[PDB]
Amino acid sequence: MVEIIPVSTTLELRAADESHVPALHQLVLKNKAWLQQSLDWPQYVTSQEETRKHVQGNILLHQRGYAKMYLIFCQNEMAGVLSFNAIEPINKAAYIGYWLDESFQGQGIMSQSLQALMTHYARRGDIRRFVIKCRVDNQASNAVARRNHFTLEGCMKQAEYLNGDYHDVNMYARIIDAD
Amino acid sequence: VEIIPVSTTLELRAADESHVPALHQLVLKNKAWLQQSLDWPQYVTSQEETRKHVQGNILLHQRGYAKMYLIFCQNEMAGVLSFNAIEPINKAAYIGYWLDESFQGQGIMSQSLQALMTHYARRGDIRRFVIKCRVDNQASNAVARRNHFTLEGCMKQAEYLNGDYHDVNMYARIIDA
Ligand SMILES: CC(C)(COP(=O)(O)OP(=O)(O)OC[C@H]1O[C@@H](n2cnc3c(N)ncnc32)[C@H](O)[C@@H]1OP(=O)(O)O)[C@@H](O)C(=O)NCCC(=O)NCCS
Ligand SMILES: CC(C)(COP(=O)(O)OP(=O)(O)OC[C@H]1O[C@@H](n2cnc3c(N)ncnc32)[C@H](O)[C@@H]1OP(=O)(O)O)[C@@H](O)C(=O)NCCC(=O)NCCS
Repeated sequence: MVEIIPVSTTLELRAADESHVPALHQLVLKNKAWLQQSLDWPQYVTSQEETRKHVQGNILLHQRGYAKMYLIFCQNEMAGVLSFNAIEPINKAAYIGYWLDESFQGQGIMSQSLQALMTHYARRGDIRRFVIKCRVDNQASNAVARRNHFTLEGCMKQAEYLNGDYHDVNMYARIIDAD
Repeated sequence: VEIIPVSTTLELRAADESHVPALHQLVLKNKAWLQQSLDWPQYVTSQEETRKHVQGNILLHQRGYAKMYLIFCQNEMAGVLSFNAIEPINKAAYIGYWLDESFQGQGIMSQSLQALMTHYARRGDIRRFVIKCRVDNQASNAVARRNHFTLEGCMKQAEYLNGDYHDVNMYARIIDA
């Protein structure tokens, strides 16, 4: 049941579906070592079948409006993932998560995809409050937030376990009302 | 059966199927009151629907993904203290609570909260306790300050309630045993 959110001449967001699993799994394996530097989970990655269960879970949430999982394709090549880890329908708030294949960084691809996604959901009107939580020492992530006009709202002490230590987490938000 | 002691007159009991009739009654009795601060009370309907929700929370509770405890005062069900959600890897949980309106003003929530947090910190599986609460919910913000939570931030228009969006304070306390 295909769903695309245009981003640019070379970029688009496609709702995750079963056919994306093999390529997404490979993409995770390919970037596993570098992602483990910023994220805890790449570690537990094992088989394509387990990755499938996870996507399958997100697809149900995506369909019920309780989360979203989009894959970023650059020139028809899978380049990364942009998601709402959770949506709070009544508060019209959503928490954002993302990562890019390492050789796709530095081209404003995440910023553009993010800008397109947020715009899409604010115009639909079902999400107006967008949140990014990211480790205080995640430089690239904090830069995405700033560049995309999120307001720092606070800092959560030792909120995130990563590589043997609990790290502080900046909390950013941006409110968009398509009046 | 799980009980966390609090005082000679107070204890916390993990919610179970047997509590459903009385919990459903307490919720009906306090609906109007709770709607002043909470959005969920007005979707309340039948005892069956309540049993549905408790069965699901009991599974989360057993799996360690949330906890639902009932506060008993001299053997009378007086409110709920729960971890709305736990992030096992981060050893962090989000706190939710409410008291029947007539049990306010006796430190019942503070005492229960204190025992609960100390219990989990001794277990070692939760070290970070979080309280999200509306900037204008005086009673809740008092619970967080009274119990030594530190204000970490203020979330703009994070909660929709009674026709308005409200800024929400985020408090946290880290306890290592
Ligand atoms: C976080 C992450 C997605 C950011 O990647 P990114 O490529 O830096 O992000 P953007 O797409 O916004 O690109 C910004 C960069 O591209 C440049 N750029 C080029 N064209 C651009 C455009 N059209 N618009 C905006 N920036 C543009 C900017 O100058 C900037 O360059 P610089 O960082 O070299 O100064 C990436 O580092 C990654 O996947 N990290 C690992 C996983 C992780 O940390 N995820 C987040 C956990 S909270
Ligand atoms: C939030 C709520 C649980 C707070 O109730 P509470 O009774 O005020 O909480 P506490 O247990 O901390 O009791 C503190 C009060 O009892 C008093 N008290 C008496 N003995 C006490 C004791 N031994 N220890 C601590 N406080 C004591 C305090 O002085 C204080 O009185 P005050 O309100 O006049 O200042 C209650 O108002 C409620 O259920 N609200 C509606 C639902 C809601 O807001 N939930 C939270 C959503 S974030």
